Amino acid sequence: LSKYGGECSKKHNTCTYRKDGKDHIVKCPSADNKKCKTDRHHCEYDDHHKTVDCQTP
Ligand SMILES: [Cl-]
Ligand SMILES: [Cl-]
Ligand SMILES: [Cl-]
Repeated sequence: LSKYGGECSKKHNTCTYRKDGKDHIVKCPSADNKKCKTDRHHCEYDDHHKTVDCQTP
């Protein structure tokens, strides 16, 4: 896919996702409906849209 999944940190508002055999930590958005609101929630980096979302559906 273009989507690379991981889990978010509520304290840090980060997403740690897996891509190319490595883990990568990116800030989540600060937007209300994309930030990490629930610790360890699934999150995704989408390298098609060039976006992060820490409230994936
Ligand atoms: Cl790694
Ligand atoms: Cl390496
Ligand atoms: Cl949430």
